[PDB]
Amino acid sequence: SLNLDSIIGRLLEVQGSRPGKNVQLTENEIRGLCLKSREIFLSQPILLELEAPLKICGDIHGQYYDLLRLFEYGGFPPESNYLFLGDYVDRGKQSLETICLLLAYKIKYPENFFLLRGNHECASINRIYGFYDECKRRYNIKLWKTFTDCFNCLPIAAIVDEKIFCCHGGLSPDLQSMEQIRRIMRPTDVPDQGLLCDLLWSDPDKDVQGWGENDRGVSFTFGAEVVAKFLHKHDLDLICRAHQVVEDGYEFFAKRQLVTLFSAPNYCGEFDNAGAMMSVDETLMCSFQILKPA
Ligand SMILES: CO[C@@H]([C@H](O)CC(=O)[C@@H](C)[C@@H](O)CC[C@@H](C)[C@@H]1O[C@]2(CC[C@@H](C)[C@H](CC[C@H](C)C(C)=O)O2)CC[C@@H]1C)[C@H](OC(=O)C[C@@H](O)/C(C(=O)O)=C(\C)C(=O)O)C(C)C
Ligand SMILES: [Cl-]
Ligand SMILES: [Mn+2]
Ligand SMILES: [Mn+2]
Ligand code: NA
Repeated sequence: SLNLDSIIGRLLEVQGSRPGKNVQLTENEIRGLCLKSREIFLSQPILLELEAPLKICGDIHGQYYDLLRLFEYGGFPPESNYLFLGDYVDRGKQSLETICLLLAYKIKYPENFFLLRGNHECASINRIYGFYDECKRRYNIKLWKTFTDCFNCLPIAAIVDEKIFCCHGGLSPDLQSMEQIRRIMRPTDVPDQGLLCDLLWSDPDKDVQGWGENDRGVSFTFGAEVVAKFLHKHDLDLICRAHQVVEDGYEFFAKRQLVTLFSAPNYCGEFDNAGAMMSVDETLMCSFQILKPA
């Protein structure tokens, strides 16, 4: 019923247009993308087990033309495998185009293209920070709820070749075993506290020893020894996460045991940050492709 290639073609047609040109799919098409992608997300584990090589991207926040640039630089799917770390919607001008292209690629290439849940893939949050408004304006609120129902099924973490632990936010003081992640049932909203919350919301902090209060009003901060201890315990080499705007598009932490990726340059039109995508080669060596600030 869904003609994905037509949908993808229309989404990609605006490459080279005046940045800001909309792609307006039909309501029925977007419903289809939500429903089919939801089924795929539920059919795959909540803790993904992935293989290198792959490209890893952080926050997009509706910067659709920047998403197109990342694909231009990195290779359009399936030329490279992709893992996105969440925060597809809110803040930017073109969340709808952003999420529809991502969902279309998930349906087309479900074993080579992966999306994790960010703290913005949550009705409570995207009600406030732009996506609800974008949906109401360009479609209707019933379609917004369709998006929500899909977001509630996204996986929440990935491990690349048993060595790179990936999530949107960060560690949790409740995370003792990986089985705890695997046990989480879907669909689910993001709770106000606990493991799932923390994976989507926590931040590393150079000035915290152990676990600290998070100025976001949700979850915690964690220090370098929390990272060191976690990697040692679980025989991991790297934590890869997103969630925080960083000036270079990527930023290492805890003697390079953690990296933050943020893929939306000139974030919100308010920052002068680069956006970065991390290229992980066959041996897990990391390099970067970067959208420099304007
Ligand atoms: C100013 O506060 C920070 C951010 O700008 C804004 C945020 O982090 C917000 C998303 C966050 O504070 C909103 C939380 C708020 C909705 C919550 O609201 C409550 C009440 C309403 C309820 C529906 C909600 C449910 C929370 C629960 C976890 C769910 C279901 O999501 O809980 C209570 C607890 C909490 C205050 C700021 O963070 C940054 O600057 C990082 C940057 O990357 C960023 C970002 O949001 O990540 C920016 C610049 C941005 O876009 O604001 C940092 C200095 C602490
Ligand atoms: Cl610490
Ligand atoms: Mn986030
Ligand atoms: Mn974000
Ligand atoms: Na791909």
